[PDB]
Amino acid sequence: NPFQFYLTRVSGVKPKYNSGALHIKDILSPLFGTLVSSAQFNYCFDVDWLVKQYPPEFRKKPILLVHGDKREAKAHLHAQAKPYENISLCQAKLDIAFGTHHTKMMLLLYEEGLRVVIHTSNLIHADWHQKTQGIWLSPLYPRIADGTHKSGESPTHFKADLISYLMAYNAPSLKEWIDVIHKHDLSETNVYLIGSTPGRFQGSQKDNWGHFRLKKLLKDHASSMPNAESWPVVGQFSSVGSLGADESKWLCSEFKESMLTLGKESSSVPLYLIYPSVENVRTSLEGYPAGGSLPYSIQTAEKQNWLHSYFHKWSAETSGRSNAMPHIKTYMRPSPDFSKIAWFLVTSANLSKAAWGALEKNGTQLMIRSYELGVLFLPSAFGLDSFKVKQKFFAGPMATFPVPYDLPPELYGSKDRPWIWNIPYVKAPDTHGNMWVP
Ligand SMILES: O=C(O)c1ccc(Nc2c(-c3ccccc3O)nc3cnccn23)cc1C(=O)O
Repeated sequence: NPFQFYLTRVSGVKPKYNSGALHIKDILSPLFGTLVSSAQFNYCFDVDWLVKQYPPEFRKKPILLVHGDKREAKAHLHAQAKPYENISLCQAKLDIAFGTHHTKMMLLLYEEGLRVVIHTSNLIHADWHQKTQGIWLSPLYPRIADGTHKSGESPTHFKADLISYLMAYNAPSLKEWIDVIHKHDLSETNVYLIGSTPGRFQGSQKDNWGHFRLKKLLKDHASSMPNAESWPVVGQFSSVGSLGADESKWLCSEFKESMLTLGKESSSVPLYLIYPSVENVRTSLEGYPAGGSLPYSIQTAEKQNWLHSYFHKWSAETSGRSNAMPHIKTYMRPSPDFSKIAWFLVTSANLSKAAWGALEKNGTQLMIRSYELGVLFLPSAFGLDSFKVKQKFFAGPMATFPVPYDLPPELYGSKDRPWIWNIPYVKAPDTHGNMWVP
């Protein structure tokens, strides 16, 4: 495979389903590089746990935690890290109300080079235990020789785009990492970066972030095919924001419109949304506590019952993970028979205006509340016109893309309900014998 797309290890599935999966201990192993320092971008951290995931010989190397916590949450994180003198912290500014620093990324500086890891897991035990999570591993980027002047840039512009993402923080600890990235050769990168940063973007900047960034890349680097209107859009996520009183407000007017873009020329496109039902969660490896990581509140849900007619169950027989609840987020464009895909995106961004952006100011300004980061796989970046879908995720013409859940997605049954995390479920017990009482 050229894609370097991995799932995290799941405790409790047969070895066959973990063969090519990665635990965080695998990612940080000396086999991947001799660690000099690291930056851990994330939402939630268990610092004691995190340090134990580094190899013993690397546990005193400098670590930067990039987070968005404020006030007492910020104080708690500093208290977690204070026992570790090698750990520094960077508070990402969140100057727009109700924003989150969701981005999950590792910058790993080695003696041998630099690696970038963009993934979907929080840095806590439960996120790497029994969940379906996604990982993209960059190649080992070599250092550019002192005195040599070359861009180190890839055909996908990844090096400049990653620096641009980091520059948006306006943070001194991250300017240090920008300077590290400048000194390395990222030309082998074959994915496109898709980030969200908080702000209000107009004019040139409109295309830099969020769903307008995705749209711009699909216009510039994908081709429209005949019968493109029959190629569905699939979105798959672990949390749902307030989308409005009907699908015209945002979901099918600007979000779907960006997602269905192909090529440079000017909808009945089917939209499948994958989100765990109550039954998915109940029968999961974790049981109802998996629902603590599927934050969809009843206050949000009751305002948009129309949305749930788009919901499809989580099913992942292809990767042995139907009972490993998803915290990965993915978006993709399959063919009408789901045998090919026009592109695939793995990201931290959930189905929310905060993550993807919402147009303001009579369509002239894209407002984003949160930090998000993902990578986009485009056939053109691999010399292909489409990706064939890999039949079994861990099975074995390595130019087939490993989609980690089953296609076609299966619609909710009439008795199914979306997982809503702050109401009780006391009618049937979970895999550990318990009910759910918030
Ligand atoms: O991706 C995801 O599914 C995800 C979703 C939400 C999230 N944070 C969060 C929480 C929250 C509070 C306490 C325990 C868990 C929680 O989720 N409450 C809110 C309210 N509004 C915005 C964000 N909120 C973080 C992530 C993530 O994993 O980064």
